[PDB]
Amino acid sequence: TTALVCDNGSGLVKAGFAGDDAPRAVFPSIVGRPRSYVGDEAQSKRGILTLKYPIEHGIITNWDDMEKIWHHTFYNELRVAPEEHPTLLTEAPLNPKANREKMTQIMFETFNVPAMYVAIQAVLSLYASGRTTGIVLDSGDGVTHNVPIYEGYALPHAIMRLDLAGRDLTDYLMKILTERGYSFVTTAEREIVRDIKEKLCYVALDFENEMATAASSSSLEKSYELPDGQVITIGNERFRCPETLFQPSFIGMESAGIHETTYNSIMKCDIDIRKDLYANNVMSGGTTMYPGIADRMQKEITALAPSTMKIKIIAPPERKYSVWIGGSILASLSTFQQMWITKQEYDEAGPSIVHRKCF
Amino acid sequence: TELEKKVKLEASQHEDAWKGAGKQVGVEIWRIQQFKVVPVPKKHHGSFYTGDSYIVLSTYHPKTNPDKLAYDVHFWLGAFTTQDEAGTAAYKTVELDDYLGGLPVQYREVQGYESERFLSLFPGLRILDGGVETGFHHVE
Ligand SMILES: Nc1ncnc2c1ncn2[C@@H]1O[C@H](COP(=O)(O)OP(=O)(O)OP(=O)(O)O)[C@@H](O)[C@H]1O
Ligand SMILES: [Ca+2]
Ligand SMILES: [Ca+2]
Ligand SMILES: [Ca+2]
Ligand code: NA
Repeated sequence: TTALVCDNGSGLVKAGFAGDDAPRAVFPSIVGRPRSYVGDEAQSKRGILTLKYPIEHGIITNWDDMEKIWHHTFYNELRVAPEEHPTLLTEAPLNPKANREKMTQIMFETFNVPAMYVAIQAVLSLYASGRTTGIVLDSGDGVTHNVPIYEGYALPHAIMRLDLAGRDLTDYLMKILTERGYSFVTTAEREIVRDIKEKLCYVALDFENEMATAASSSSLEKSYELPDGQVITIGNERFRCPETLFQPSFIGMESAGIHETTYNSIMKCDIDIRKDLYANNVMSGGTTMYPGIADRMQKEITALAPSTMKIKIIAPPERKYSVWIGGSILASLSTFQQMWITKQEYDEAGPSIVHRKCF
Repeated sequence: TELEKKVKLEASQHEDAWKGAGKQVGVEIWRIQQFKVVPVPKKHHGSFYTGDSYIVLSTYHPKTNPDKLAYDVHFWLGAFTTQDEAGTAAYKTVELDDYLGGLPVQYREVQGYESERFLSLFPGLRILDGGVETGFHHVE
């Protein structure tokens, strides 16, 4: 009886089996309707469908389309019978209770799963890193969070949410790429920009120094071949795009950068545990994959903390899947599955049983 | 939280490895072996495989009362341990903490950077080559 691990994000579905070291299915969390198709085949039929994102900033908002996402995950991708597999799902921090209950109801009434659990994404990431105490910076395609955790228990009053993440950086890179004369307009061209972002961008250690270096020399420039053969050249756009994470004003957002939200989150925890959090900043999610982002975060947190504070940014190489991997590890443990809601328990208690089982 | 404490405490009762743990002053040692908490034989206590992860429960008398039991629960991560092993050691350290009413203080120990509290448990601390193979299925 293999357990399923499904990690639903605003941009990407990560799904697979507990005990695997990576998700077997990773596909866009996109649904297309004829003027249903999910993921890549929806994008191949772009000319005749309308595409939508059922998850917004880490929150499910289109349940009919989400139901299509899960059905695609079980039947088209993993090709499993959901009634034969206990299923672990993930939810954003501070997910409202009504969303949890309707996730539960759909899993048991539509998919008839024998057992189900919904876990905190940032907690899975921390366990995936081999830690019980730390502060997770989770930045994906839709949302960015800070979640401090102590001896296995998240501290909800210190959680921070920042509605700035990978999709905003893709759009911003698309905008600033027009300066050199390039024009990425179609969604096919937008996906190329997301690829340019994931391959040539980096976070500058000193942003103003690097701006002066890009104007002085061409040594920071990189070339990139488009699918049609065209070779473009990119310069300070490489680090200007992820700079938005530290300077949200770059896209007109009046918001603290990810270094200040990290510090702000720590300062909301009891004094006696802050030193453990400073030394255990764990990055997770695809938008923390920019080269240089850890050393930059180390520099910014150092400037905000007392000078003697030992600070450490942990950046696991596979942090694009750390949430999922943490789920795969925990779902491999019989005592963790012992807490899962069984179908029998749901049949007598209803969707309200998540508040009593899933923490 | 009281309901969360009850649910987690109940789950901790389903781990045979915790039965009898923390009963008297001393050091008890388990190794993660393909997601399972396996007790380390006494004759091997103090020897740790570089490729593996462990849980070490130190039971001691606190300074505040020589007739009481206090707990330091360390988990030790070998320099070549795999992610499944370290993550299981982390989660099971919280579980043992729950099993003992939250009293234990958790310590994360990595090979070569162990705390002095941990080092003081052995007169005696030998790192061995090798380790039990991962519990992960590698996705090609
Ligand atoms: N190497 C990389 N450099 C920059 N960005 C990357 C890289 N790899 C992935 N990303 C970005 O990470 C985002 C998706 O990551 P992830 O799967 O963690 O997010 P999600 O869970 O779908 O969204 P969210 O967590 O915001 O709900 C996308 O914006 C993607 O472009
Ligand atoms: Ca996510
Ligand atoms: Ca091992
Ligand atoms: Ca404790
Ligand atoms: Na895919």
